[PDB]
Amino acid sequence: VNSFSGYLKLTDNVYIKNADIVEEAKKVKPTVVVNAANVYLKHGGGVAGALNKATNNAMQVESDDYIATNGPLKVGGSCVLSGHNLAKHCLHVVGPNVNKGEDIQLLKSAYENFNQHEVLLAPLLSAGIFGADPIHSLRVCVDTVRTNVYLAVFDKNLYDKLVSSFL
Ligand SMILES: Fc1ccc2c(c1)[nH]c1ncnc(N[C@@H]3CCOC3)c12
Ligand SMILES: [Cl-]
Repeated sequence: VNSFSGYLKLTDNVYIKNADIVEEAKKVKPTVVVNAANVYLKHGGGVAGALNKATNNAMQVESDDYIATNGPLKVGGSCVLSGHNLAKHCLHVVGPNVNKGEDIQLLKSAYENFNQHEVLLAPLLSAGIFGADPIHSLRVCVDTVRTNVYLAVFDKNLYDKLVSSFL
């Protein structure tokens, strides 16, 4: 039993809700919140901009030190950093950005990072400003993630479309 409330169950391990991931993280304080990161951990907009803003820029400060030490992530890769006031940990995961020409096949690799954590609160990778089809992202999530994932979808119209079209 966990504290996630109001989710629709899609499969044995995948759950979905129309919610603002920032507000969901602040309420649940999950062990892991997933950020829709880029390789530079520059949290300017989309989910990343919103999560970072909610940490009063502490996420960005920590991220800049991480990059200065380690260099950029790989597309499809991830790193674990602090969750600040939102979660115990933040798993920064880089899905391919279609608006940069990146291979959509890398979306499966990106979701594989979730399997290193038993339970996660997450957005749909590569959705929103990353330019991929969210219906496809949900399909890859369900077919790749085996651990327990709670998906927060900000847009109500999109949430209803994802549920109604789910096979
Ligand atoms: F300021 C922002 C900007 C983007 C998001 C945000 C707050 N909170 C989010 N929570 C979950 N998923 C998100 N990204 C996808 C976009 C379409 O539906 C889901 C966002
Ligand atoms: Cl977005």
